[PDB]
Amino acid sequence: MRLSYEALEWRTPIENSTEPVSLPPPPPFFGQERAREALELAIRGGFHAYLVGPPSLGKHEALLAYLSTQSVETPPDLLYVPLSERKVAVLTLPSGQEIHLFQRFPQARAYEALRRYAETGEPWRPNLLTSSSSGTPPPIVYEPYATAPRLFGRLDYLVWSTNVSLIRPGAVHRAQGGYLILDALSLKREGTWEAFKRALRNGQVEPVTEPAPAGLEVEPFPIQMQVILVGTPEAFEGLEEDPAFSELFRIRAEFSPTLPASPENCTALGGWLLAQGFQLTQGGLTRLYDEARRMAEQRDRMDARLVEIRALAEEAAVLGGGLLTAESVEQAIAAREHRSFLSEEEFLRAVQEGVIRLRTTGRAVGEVNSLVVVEAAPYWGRPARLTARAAPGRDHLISIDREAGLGGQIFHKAVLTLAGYLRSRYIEHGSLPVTISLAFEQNYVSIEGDSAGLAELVAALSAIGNLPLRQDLAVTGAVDQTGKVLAVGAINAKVEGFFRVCKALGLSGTQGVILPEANLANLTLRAEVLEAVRAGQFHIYAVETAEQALEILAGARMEGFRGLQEKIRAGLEAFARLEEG
Amino acid sequence: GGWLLAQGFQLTQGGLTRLYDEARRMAEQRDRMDARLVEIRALAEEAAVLGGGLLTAESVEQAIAAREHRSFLSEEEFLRAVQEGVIRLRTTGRAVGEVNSLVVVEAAPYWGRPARLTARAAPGRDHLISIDR
Amino acid sequence: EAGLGGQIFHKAVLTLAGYLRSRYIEHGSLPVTISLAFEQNYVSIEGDSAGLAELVAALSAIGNLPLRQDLAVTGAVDQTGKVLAVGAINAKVEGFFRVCKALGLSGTQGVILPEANLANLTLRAEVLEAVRA
Amino acid sequence: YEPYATAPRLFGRLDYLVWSTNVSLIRPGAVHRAQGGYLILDALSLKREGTWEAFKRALRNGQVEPVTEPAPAGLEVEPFPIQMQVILVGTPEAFEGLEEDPAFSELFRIRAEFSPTLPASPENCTAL
Ligand SMILES: *[B]([O])([O])[C]([C][C]([C])[C])[N]C(=O)[C]([C][C]([C])[C])[N]C(=O)[C]([C][C]([C])[C])[N]C(=O)O[C]C1=[C][C]=[C][C]=[C]1
Ligand SMILES: *[B]([O])([O])[C]([C][C]([C])[C])[N]C(=O)[C]([C][C]([C])[C])[N]C(=O)[C]([C][C]([C])[C])[N]C(=O)O[C]C1=[C][C]=[C][C]=[C]1
Repeated sequence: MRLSYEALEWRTPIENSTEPVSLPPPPPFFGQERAREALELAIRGGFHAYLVGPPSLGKHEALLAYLSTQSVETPPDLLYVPLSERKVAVLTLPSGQEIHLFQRFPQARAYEALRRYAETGEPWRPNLLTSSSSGTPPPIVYEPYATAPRLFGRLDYLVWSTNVSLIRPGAVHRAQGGYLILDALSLKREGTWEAFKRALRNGQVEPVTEPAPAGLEVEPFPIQMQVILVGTPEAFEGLEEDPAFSELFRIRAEFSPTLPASPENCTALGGWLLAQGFQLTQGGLTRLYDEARRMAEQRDRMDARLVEIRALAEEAAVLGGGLLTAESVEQAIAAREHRSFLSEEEFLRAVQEGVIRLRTTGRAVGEVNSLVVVEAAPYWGRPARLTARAAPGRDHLISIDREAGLGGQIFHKAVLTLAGYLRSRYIEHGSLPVTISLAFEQNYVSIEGDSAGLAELVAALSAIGNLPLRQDLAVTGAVDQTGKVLAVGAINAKVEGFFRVCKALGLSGTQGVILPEANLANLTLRAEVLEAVRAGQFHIYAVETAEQALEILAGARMEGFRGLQEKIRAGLEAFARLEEG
Repeated sequence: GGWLLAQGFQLTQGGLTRLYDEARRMAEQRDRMDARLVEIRALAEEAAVLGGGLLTAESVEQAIAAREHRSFLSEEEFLRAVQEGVIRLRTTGRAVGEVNSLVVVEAAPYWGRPARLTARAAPGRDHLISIDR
Repeated sequence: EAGLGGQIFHKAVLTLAGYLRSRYIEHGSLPVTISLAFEQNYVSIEGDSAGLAELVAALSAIGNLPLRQDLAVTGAVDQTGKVLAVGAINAKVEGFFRVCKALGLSGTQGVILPEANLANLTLRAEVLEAVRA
Repeated sequence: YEPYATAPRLFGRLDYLVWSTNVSLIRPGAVHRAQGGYLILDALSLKREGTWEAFKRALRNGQVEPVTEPAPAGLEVEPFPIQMQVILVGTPEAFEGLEEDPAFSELFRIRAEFSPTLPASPENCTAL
């Protein structure tokens, strides 16, 4: 099918573009149902939990604002008192009562043991770590740098003695009765994971010393706190492998990477941006909300990384003189593309130069513009010339790039899948009477993935049938063994990448891309491409099957003979007779 | 039951039975029951919260479904993709040389999924090709 | 085969075989084994810029066709036998010119190269003069 | 412009006057010298000197800690809000080590890339 400009347009209509936006701030966790509820369970329950999600989602700021709304019992007076002249204990009192100093501190049993100094002339002070007014909002402590001294506190040395009073508190102490938030990465990096389990599992909390001369034994004590860990899916694996982890950290609070694209979340993003201090106009909200849809390559979802959105917004603001407008956002996007365009501008020059040989008009046998992406941020796409050559052979399909060690495993798997199709689909001669060689003509680099399977197979079929294919249409799609075409990824980059090549060489009017029907909802194409489609200057075909892609390329149908199919048969028969006479 | 009570739980007969059955379930054994007292306790502490301090059949069934919810993101993404046609699967009809096999994905908690499997045959010299291998 | 060629070198060799096999089909499969060597090389060689020299050499061995040894060759080839741009062109050309000048110029010496690399020719004066002469 | 990115050179240092210390024994670091203005560093150097994480903590969290020796009593010194624009300089390759760190792109949003070559024009001959 042909996809009309109307089918392609996915942007949000804008009305009153300059109007200021006025909106109240969404609560912490909007569009994050699962993570909110996990976190709620963990709070009502006293459980430790972990916050997991990809980078730049704003997991931290949401957690902190969410904890600021919590309320609980004002935190006890918290302290170290001596038991010996070499020993110290952690104690809790009911609050504020330690401005004091039987006696009326009966909770402090042992400190006996300040008991008989002048039965000798045998010639100290109880220390406070924390105290406080209210359990609203609770202690929330966020130590992003998880070193031992920062977690467990420290012992300093006053010349060379020490006593309770020289003991400095650590995050763990500051968080008693409340929250300690840590980064998964940091505990890993700082090799503090085991020592921190011992603090949770066994009450073990040891202030750091220097490599002498006399230390202080300090007893375990019961730990009062809820700890939340934050990091990525990947940040966690190192941890999970430790059966202790799941035991200690029962509640997973997972963020989704994407949100439904709904009015409520557009509206929510609007208030969220306003609370952040932006001066936002309706046009500036719509473009940003659409870029979020675009960032997720999902017409119906919107990318959930609030921090990425904010960062782009801060760029648009500068370009709009402090005002966040539809134009300033469209310009801050185009400037980011400009800032990273050097490699592409070199490619286009080379192509224009004939240094990279590409065709974008005309026809040729056994050649096709496939589409690749180059694997560094921001993942530009480009056409890559693909050739297929056929000769009398013993059912051999040669992937040249694989054989030379450039193809990856998935690339290899696609090549095998297509050979499964060819061998099985054409059987009159018994085994296939041809050797077919496939190359990505100017490639010097590893290529990996299955998204060139459709280009490979039409190229094969063209070489077998001697069938000239349109070079003004590029191809992307995976295939299965039955020759159905399967969805692939990075589609916007692929299409926009052939459009740049065509525009650099000068548009014919007939250029386009063929792609899987399966990827219709991923098309969130940039304006210039959409306009060109609206103008009849560029075209998008979507298919379900390899043979559909072939009929568009060879400008003919598989049957209604004079079809393509009888010519493919006639090619195979000829290759069969050459293989035995 | 007595072990849970000594631990301080307020346990009802329905809350014992569901937990004892989850233990059977955890061991994938109708006739055996998983012996990890600590796992059982940890689940029970979740059910208790959901039952307001009381450990009931419902609170256990709900504390189980919530654990599945807390780890369902990857599955909810898979189902969306399948519904979308992004993963091509068939669940009605017939076809030659195709079958829904079943796999599990190897991270806790080990969700299972169907995975489309195709077999193609041609005139050949006794060759069976495992493409994934 | 002896482990001196790199991956891109190998890829060029395969590309040219793709061309040969496909371009000459009367006999079915190609009725020849063709061996190619870089006669005094002891070291890794890598890149596709010898594909054009390799293929004319193949064609000469097949046809028994004597080739001019006063012209050197550089260029890559694709499967259709088109010649493709390569790199370090000034060094290549000026390098055959030194060899020829050291052995004493015939008057007829030169280099064949891809048309695609015309804009890369920024040849040193002595080479330009010799062309002028 | 601190081309040698060691901790003491970035964050400054604490010296010890016999064995005590106090505010007045605290020496400034590049980061302090650059407040309100520009700090230029080499990508390679932060890599080489293993100072990348400590420098993120200075930007991300205000964390700026003057170096001590392996005792006996230190000084706690609070974070403070950082006033500066930092520019990093290096090669395409010098950056990859860094980019792999999702923190990098977050902290260092604006890529300023030089082209390797210029058009050959009269204006650039004249400019040269
Ligand atoms: B498809 O699955 O999307 C597709 C199939 C290919 C075209 C046969 N694969 C890709 O586009 C992959 C993308 C993925 C690995 C990020 N691209 C590559 O493997 C590319 C291919 C070349 C032709 C650009 N290889 C690559 O990125 O690796 C080497 C390299 C990376 C960055 C810069 C320079 C070289
Ligand atoms: B059967 O023996 O149970 C079965 C046979 C398979 C389907 C042919 N094997 C599995 O289900 C194994 C389970 C075991 C290794 C834990 N699963 C896998 O090997 C899976 C298979 C895919 C299709 C899900 N591979 C896998 O888990 O590895 C990669 C990976 C793991 C986790 C997340 C993402 C990728």
